[PDB]
Amino acid sequence: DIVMTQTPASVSAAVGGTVTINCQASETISNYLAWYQQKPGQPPKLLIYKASTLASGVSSRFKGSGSGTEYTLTISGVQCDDAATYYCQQGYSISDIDNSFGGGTEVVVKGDPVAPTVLIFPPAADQVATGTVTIVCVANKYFPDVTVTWEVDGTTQTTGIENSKTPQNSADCTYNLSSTLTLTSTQYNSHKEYTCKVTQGTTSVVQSFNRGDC
Amino acid sequence: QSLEESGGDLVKPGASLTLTCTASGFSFTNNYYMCWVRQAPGKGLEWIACIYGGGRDIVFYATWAKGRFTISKTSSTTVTLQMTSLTAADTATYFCARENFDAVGVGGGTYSTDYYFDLWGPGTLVIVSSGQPKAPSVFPLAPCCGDTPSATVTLGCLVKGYLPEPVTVTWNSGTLTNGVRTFPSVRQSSGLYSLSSVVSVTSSSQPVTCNVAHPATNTKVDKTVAP
Repeated sequence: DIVMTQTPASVSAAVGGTVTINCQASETISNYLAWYQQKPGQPPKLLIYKASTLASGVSSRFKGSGSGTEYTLTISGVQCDDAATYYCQQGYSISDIDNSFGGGTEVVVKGDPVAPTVLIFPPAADQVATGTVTIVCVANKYFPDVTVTWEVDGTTQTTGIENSKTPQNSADCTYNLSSTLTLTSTQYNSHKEYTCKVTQGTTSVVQSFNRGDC
Repeated sequence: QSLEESGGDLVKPGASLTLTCTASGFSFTNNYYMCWVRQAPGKGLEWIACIYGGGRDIVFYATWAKGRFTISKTSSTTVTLQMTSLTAADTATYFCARENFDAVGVGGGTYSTDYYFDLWGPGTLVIVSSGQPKAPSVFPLAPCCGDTPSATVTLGCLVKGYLPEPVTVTWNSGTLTNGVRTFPSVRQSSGLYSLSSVVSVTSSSQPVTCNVAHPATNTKVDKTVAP
């Protein structure tokens, strides 16, 4: 009803840099706007209320501003430790609304580039009798983002793939990624070469194994 | 002052379920609304409902909740959220939150505005699915046995096919933490979750054991992994 729109959905900034996040309301909320920070596995924490008032305890690096229907959160001296999702929340009305929160904005902090260390893990011997086989590839400790490709006997895999990336390391901004390929046991035994390819810009690390040898 | 939600559970589509939020260090008064807020895996915060802490019965609901969820105060330190006709789309972590407000105007004529949340519980997990509970299978992760060994090595455990979340993974009963990387869980097409955890170990410094707990099925698996 009063709908809150945050843009962009994601934003990036170098360490020491400053990033700004916007919150638009579909009608004035007379400056009743709060900002929260949320890291994975935790409840949101209050940063700012009434658009520009710092919550007791929070760093003055966080600045809220704006009025009417346009609001902003600014973060200065961006640290890897600020990587998180930020939400605005209109506090004007809770009568006849869908959601008081905006959709959120991810903040990505660009630290120093690090190339991934890439490992592949063939299935343990007991997996295949379960009727399902699960192959794991990990890209450890890297920035910026990587892309993963799987190949089976030289054919790009296009299904059965699940990727999972950890939050940015609070000290050095890096990610860890796992990529899992799942096949039926019939599919698994009908092929030989299993390949995980991790690409970072113009560099790729390729790890393989052959069903027979494991 | 802290809050603690409870009552999350795995239930089938169509089921009802009641959550409870209990307050410590304060009790409900006309100085606060108590509220519920949810968050589906990988999604945003969604306000659900607020109930006035004072004597008057005043409740507000998100337009998608009124008719299907009910919030009540069951004591000076407990509010519940009764949910009916649940679907997979109601799968989420459910937070209880305390809400501050400004009284504005004069009356009976005064109204609440300037709402913001100043206190949150850790949340309780609700899972709505056709599938029944399932304890995880744990498989070792190690380099191909065909490959030439090496002093320094990373090993792991694959924790596959459990429901509901969560599982927790430690290594060597928690005495190994450096070099440990545990990935967020993924929901597979099957509707079952899986995750992995790997640890980079210097040499034959230790046998490493991953400790996997699945509280929902009262399960703990220790798996000793070697190459």
